[PDB]
Amino acid sequence: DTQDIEDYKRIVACASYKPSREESSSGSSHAVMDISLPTGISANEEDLKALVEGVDQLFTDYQIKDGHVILQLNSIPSSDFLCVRFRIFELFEVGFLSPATFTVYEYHRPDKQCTMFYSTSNIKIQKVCEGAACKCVEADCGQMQEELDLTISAETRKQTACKPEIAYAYKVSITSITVENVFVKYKATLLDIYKTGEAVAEKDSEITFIKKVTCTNAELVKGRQYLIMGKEALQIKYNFSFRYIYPLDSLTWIEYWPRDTTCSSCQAFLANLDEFAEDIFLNGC
Repeated sequence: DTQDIEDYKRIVACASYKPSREESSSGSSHAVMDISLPTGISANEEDLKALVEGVDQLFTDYQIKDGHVILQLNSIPSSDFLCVRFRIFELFEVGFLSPATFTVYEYHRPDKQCTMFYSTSNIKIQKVCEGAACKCVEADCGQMQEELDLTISAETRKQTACKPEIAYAYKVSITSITVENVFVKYKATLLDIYKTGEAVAEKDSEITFIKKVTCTNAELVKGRQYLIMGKEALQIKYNFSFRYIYPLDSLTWIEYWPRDTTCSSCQAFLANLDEFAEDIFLNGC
Protein backbone atom coordinates (compact mmCIF):
# COMPACT_ATOMS: atom_id res chain seq x y z
CA ASP A 1 0.00 0.00 0.00
CA THR A 2 1.08 3.55 -0.83
CA GLN A 3 1.61 6.18 1.93
CA ASP A 4 1.55 9.96 1.87
CA ILE A 5 4.70 10.80 3.92
CA GLU A 6 3.81 13.89 5.96
CA ASP A 7 5.63 16.17 -3.34
CA TYR A 8 6.78 12.61 -2.63
CA LYS A 9 4.48 9.55 -2.61
CA ARG A 10 6.14 6.33 -1.29
CA ILE A 11 5.58 2.54 -1.55
CA VAL A 12 5.80 -0.11 1.20
CA ALA A 13 5.65 -3.51 -0.59
CA CYS A 14 6.17 -6.62 1.49
CA ALA A 15 6.37 -10.35 1.03
CA SER A 16 6.54 -13.79 2.54
CA TYR A 17 7.09 -17.22 0.94
CA LYS A 18 4.66 -20.11 1.63
CA PRO A 19 6.40 -22.82 3.64
CA SER A 20 5.16 -26.12 2.19
CA ARG A 21 4.93 -29.28 4.32
CA GLU A 22 7.70 -30.57 1.99
CA GLU A 23 9.48 -27.18 2.01
CA SER A 24 11.92 -26.03 4.71
CA SER A 25 10.69 -23.37 7.15
CA SER A 26 13.86 -21.52 6.09
CA GLY A 27 12.33 -19.75 3.08
CA SER A 28 12.53 -19.56 -0.69
CA SER A 29 15.33 -19.71 -3.24
CA HIS A 30 16.17 -16.34 -4.87
CA ALA A 31 12.91 -14.73 -5.68
CA VAL A 32 12.11 -11.60 -7.66
CA MET A 33 9.70 -8.78 -6.83
CA ASP A 34 8.22 -6.94 -9.79
CA ILE A 35 6.35 -3.81 -8.95
CA SER A 36 4.57 -2.39 -12.03
CA LEU A 37 4.30 1.40 -11.81
CA PRO A 38 1.17 3.12 -13.11
CA THR A 39 1.57 5.03 -16.31
CA GLY A 40 3.89 8.03 -15.78
CA ILE A 41 5.17 7.16 -12.30
CA SER A 42 8.97 7.33 -11.95
CA ALA A 43 10.87 5.95 -8.99
CA ASN A 44 13.54 7.41 -6.65
CA GLU A 45 16.70 5.76 -8.15
CA GLU A 46 18.66 6.59 -4.93
CA ASP A 47 16.20 4.90 -2.52
CA LEU A 48 16.59 1.56 -4.40
CA LYS A 49 20.40 1.76 -4.48
CA ALA A 50 20.23 2.19 -0.67
CA LEU A 51 18.88 -1.26 0.08
CA VAL A 52 21.01 -3.21 -2.44
CA GLU A 53 24.28 -1.25 -2.11
CA GLY A 54 24.23 -1.41 1.72
CA VAL A 55 26.31 -4.46 2.71
CA ASP A 56 23.58 -5.64 5.13
CA GLN A 57 21.69 -5.89 1.83
CA LEU A 58 18.01 -6.66 1.76
CA PHE A 59 18.40 -7.23 -2.02
CA THR A 60 21.06 -8.26 -4.53
CA ASP A 61 19.93 -6.28 -7.57
CA TYR A 62 17.63 -3.56 -8.99
CA GLN A 63 16.45 -2.24 -12.38
CA ILE A 64 13.65 -0.29 -14.12
CA LYS A 65 12.29 -2.01 -17.31
CA ASP A 66 9.41 -0.04 -18.85
CA GLY A 67 6.87 0.55 -16.03
CA HIS A 68 8.36 -2.15 -13.84
CA VAL A 69 10.66 -1.90 -10.83
CA ILE A 70 12.55 -5.16 -10.56
CA LEU A 71 14.14 -6.15 -7.25
CA GLN A 72 15.82 -9.55 -6.55
CA LEU A 73 16.98 -11.47 -3.51
CA ASN A 74 18.40 -14.75 -2.14
CA SER A 75 15.39 -15.82 -0.12
CA ILE A 76 12.24 -14.36 1.30
CA PRO A 77 11.83 -14.92 5.09
CA SER A 78 8.97 -17.25 5.85
CA SER A 79 9.40 -16.45 9.54
CA ASP A 80 7.56 -13.12 8.99
CA PHE A 81 7.23 -10.19 6.57
CA LEU A 82 10.03 -8.52 4.65
CA CYS A 83 9.62 -5.08 3.12
CA VAL A 84 11.17 -2.73 0.66
CA ARG A 85 10.18 0.95 0.88
CA PHE A 86 10.95 3.42 -1.91
CA ARG A 87 9.62 6.76 -3.20
CA ILE A 88 7.71 7.28 -6.46
CA PHE A 89 7.08 10.80 -7.66
CA GLU A 90 4.16 11.52 -10.00
CA LEU A 91 6.74 12.74 -12.56
CA PHE A 92 3.64 13.38 -14.56
CA GLU A 93 -0.14 13.13 -14.41
CA VAL A 94 -1.76 11.09 -17.14
CA GLY A 95 -5.40 12.10 -16.86
CA PHE A 96 -6.86 8.61 -17.13
CA LEU A 97 -5.33 5.35 -15.75
CA SER A 98 -5.76 1.79 -14.52
CA PRO A 99 -4.17 -0.19 -11.64
CA ALA A 100 -0.75 -1.74 -12.05
CA THR A 101 0.51 -4.98 -10.58
CA PHE A 102 2.69 -6.29 -7.73
CA THR A 103 3.93 -9.70 -8.89
CA VAL A 104 6.50 -11.81 -6.86
CA TYR A 105 7.71 -15.33 -7.71
CA GLU A 106 10.52 -17.93 -7.50
CA TYR A 107 13.01 -17.37 -10.39
CA HIS A 108 13.24 -20.99 -11.34
CA ARG A 109 9.43 -21.32 -11.49
CA PRO A 110 7.24 -18.83 -13.57
CA ASP A 111 4.06 -20.71 -12.48
CA LYS A 112 4.46 -19.73 -8.80
CA GLN A 113 3.73 -16.16 -9.71
CA CYS A 114 1.55 -14.24 -7.23
CA THR A 115 0.26 -11.06 -8.72
CA MET A 116 -1.59 -8.55 -6.60
CA PHE A 117 -3.45 -5.43 -7.75
CA TYR A 118 -2.94 -2.08 -6.10
CA SER A 119 -3.70 1.54 -6.87
CA THR A 120 -1.34 4.54 -6.92
CA SER A 121 -3.96 6.98 -5.84
CA ASN A 122 -5.60 6.69 -2.50
CA ILE A 123 -9.23 7.02 -1.70
CA LYS A 124 -12.10 5.23 -0.31
CA ILE A 125 -15.09 3.17 -1.23
CA GLN A 126 -15.74 0.29 1.05
CA LYS A 127 -17.48 -2.74 -0.33
CA VAL A 128 -19.85 -3.65 2.52
CA CYS A 129 -21.67 -6.92 2.50
CA GLU A 130 -24.78 -8.26 4.25
CA GLY A 131 -26.77 -11.50 3.74
CA ALA A 132 -24.67 -12.67 0.74
CA ALA A 133 -25.33 -9.26 -0.87
CA CYS A 134 -22.82 -6.40 -1.20
CA LYS A 135 -23.41 -2.65 -1.36
CA CYS A 136 -20.78 0.07 -1.05
CA VAL A 137 -20.50 2.98 1.40
CA GLU A 138 -17.70 5.44 2.09
CA ALA A 139 -16.32 5.97 5.57
CA ASP A 140 -15.15 9.14 7.30
CA CYS A 141 -13.36 8.03 10.41
CA GLY A 142 -15.77 8.59 13.33
CA GLN A 143 -15.11 10.85 16.30
CA MET A 144 -16.39 9.95 19.76
CA GLN A 145 -17.77 12.67 22.08
CA GLU A 146 -15.73 13.33 25.15
CA GLU A 147 -18.00 12.02 27.91
CA LEU A 148 -21.53 12.31 29.26
CA ASP A 149 -21.10 15.98 30.19
CA LEU A 150 -19.26 18.86 28.55
CA THR A 151 -21.89 21.48 29.24
CA ILE A 152 -23.36 20.51 25.93
CA SER A 153 -26.05 23.07 25.23
CA ALA A 154 -29.47 21.78 24.17
CA GLU A 155 -29.43 24.22 21.18
CA THR A 156 -26.12 23.04 19.65
CA ARG A 157 -27.03 19.43 20.04
CA LYS A 158 -30.31 20.05 18.18
CA GLN A 159 -28.43 22.14 15.61
CA THR A 160 -26.40 19.05 14.59
CA ALA A 161 -29.43 16.92 15.43
CA CYS A 162 -31.61 18.92 13.06
CA LYS A 163 -28.56 19.67 10.85
CA PRO A 164 -29.82 19.02 7.26
CA GLU A 165 -27.31 16.17 6.81
CA ILE A 166 -28.50 14.05 9.83
CA ALA A 167 -31.40 11.65 9.27
CA TYR A 168 -31.87 9.65 12.44
CA ALA A 169 -31.17 10.70 15.93
CA TYR A 170 -31.95 8.05 18.58
CA LYS A 171 -30.93 6.02 21.71
CA VAL A 172 -29.57 2.57 21.35
CA SER A 173 -27.99 0.16 23.73
CA ILE A 174 -25.38 -2.17 22.26
CA THR A 175 -25.67 -5.93 22.50
CA SER A 176 -23.18 -7.48 20.03
CA ILE A 177 -19.82 -6.65 18.34
CA THR A 178 -18.37 -8.39 15.21
CA VAL A 179 -14.99 -7.48 13.46
CA GLU A 180 -15.01 -8.53 9.81
CA ASN A 181 -12.67 -7.66 6.88
CA VAL A 182 -12.15 -3.91 7.32
CA PHE A 183 -15.44 -3.22 9.27
CA VAL A 184 -16.88 -3.48 12.82
CA LYS A 185 -20.60 -4.42 13.00
CA TYR A 186 -22.62 -3.31 16.07
CA LYS A 187 -25.89 -5.10 16.85
CA ALA A 188 -27.91 -2.70 18.99
CA THR A 189 -31.41 -2.98 20.50
CA LEU A 190 -33.35 0.19 20.05
CA LEU A 191 -34.98 2.44 22.69
CA ASP A 192 -37.26 5.53 22.07
CA ILE A 193 -36.54 7.58 18.90
CA TYR A 194 -36.57 11.49 18.87
CA LYS A 195 -35.97 11.90 15.09
CA THR A 196 -36.90 9.27 12.43
CA GLY A 197 -34.99 8.84 9.25
CA GLU A 198 -36.02 7.98 5.70
CA ALA A 199 -35.55 4.28 6.26
CA VAL A 200 -37.84 4.08 9.36
CA ALA A 201 -36.78 1.60 12.01
CA GLU A 202 -39.24 -0.09 14.39
CA LYS A 203 -39.17 0.40 18.16
CA ASP A 204 -37.55 -2.46 20.09
CA SER A 205 -36.06 -3.39 16.76
CA GLU A 206 -32.33 -4.34 16.39
CA ILE A 207 -30.23 -2.19 14.01
CA THR A 208 -26.73 -2.77 12.59
CA PHE A 209 -24.07 -0.03 12.73
CA ILE A 210 -20.70 -0.19 10.93
CA LYS A 211 -17.59 1.91 11.28
CA LYS A 212 -14.39 0.34 10.05
CA VAL A 213 -11.38 -0.63 12.13
CA THR A 214 -9.05 2.15 11.13
CA CYS A 215 -11.08 4.21 13.74
CA THR A 216 -10.13 4.45 17.48
CA ASN A 217 -12.02 7.42 18.87
CA ALA A 218 -15.26 5.57 18.03
CA GLU A 219 -14.77 2.72 20.44
CA LEU A 220 -18.10 1.49 21.75
CA VAL A 221 -18.88 -0.33 24.99
CA LYS A 222 -20.78 -3.65 24.91
CA GLY A 223 -24.29 -3.24 26.35
CA ARG A 224 -23.74 0.44 27.23
CA GLN A 225 -26.56 2.92 26.31
CA TYR A 226 -25.42 5.25 23.53
CA LEU A 227 -27.15 8.19 22.01
CA ILE A 228 -26.12 8.31 18.41
CA MET A 229 -26.93 10.96 15.86
CA GLY A 230 -26.67 8.81 12.74
CA LYS A 231 -26.53 10.50 9.36
CA GLU A 232 -27.21 7.83 6.86
CA ALA A 233 -29.74 5.13 6.67
CA LEU A 234 -28.15 2.72 4.21
CA GLN A 235 -30.85 0.43 2.85
CA ILE A 236 -29.04 -2.08 0.71
CA LYS A 237 -31.93 -4.25 -0.52
CA TYR A 238 -30.87 -7.83 -1.15
CA ASN A 239 -33.10 -10.87 -1.99
CA PHE A 240 -36.50 -9.12 -1.35
CA SER A 241 -35.51 -8.68 2.29
CA PHE A 242 -34.66 -5.08 3.07
CA ARG A 243 -32.24 -4.19 5.82
CA TYR A 244 -30.49 -1.22 7.29
CA ILE A 245 -26.85 -0.74 7.86
CA TYR A 246 -26.06 2.57 9.52
CA PRO A 247 -22.58 4.12 9.09
CA LEU A 248 -20.52 6.17 11.55
CA ASP A 249 -19.11 9.12 9.66
CA SER A 250 -17.00 11.69 11.47
CA LEU A 251 -20.22 13.77 11.29
CA THR A 252 -21.93 11.15 13.49
CA TRP A 253 -22.60 11.94 17.12
CA ILE A 254 -21.74 9.53 19.94
CA GLU A 255 -22.52 10.06 23.66
CA TYR A 256 -23.27 7.79 26.57
CA TRP A 257 -25.82 8.52 29.24
CA PRO A 258 -25.51 5.35 31.30
CA ARG A 259 -28.39 4.21 33.58
CA ASP A 260 -26.32 4.48 36.82
CA THR A 261 -27.72 7.50 38.68
CA THR A 262 -26.97 9.91 41.55
CA CYS A 263 -23.29 9.13 41.06
CA SER A 264 -22.29 12.77 41.66
CA SER A 265 -22.41 14.98 38.55
CA CYS A 266 -23.87 12.17 36.40
CA GLN A 267 -27.40 13.25 37.42
CA ALA A 268 -26.92 16.74 35.95
CA PHE A 269 -26.28 15.44 32.40
CA LEU A 270 -29.72 13.82 32.57
CA ALA A 271 -31.35 17.27 32.87
CA ASN A 272 -30.13 18.31 29.40
CA LEU A 273 -30.43 14.99 27.63
CA ASP A 274 -34.15 14.69 28.53
CA GLU A 275 -34.48 18.41 27.66
CA PHE A 276 -33.22 18.05 24.05
CA ALA A 277 -35.12 14.76 24.00
CA GLU A 278 -38.64 16.05 24.60
CA ASP A 279 -37.86 19.17 22.56
CA ILE A 280 -37.42 17.54 19.14
CA PHE A 281 -39.88 14.71 19.91
CA LEU A 282 -42.65 17.33 20.34
CA ASN A 283 -41.39 19.93 17.86
CA GLY A 284 -39.54 19.07 14.62
CA CYS A 285 -37.33 22.17 14.88
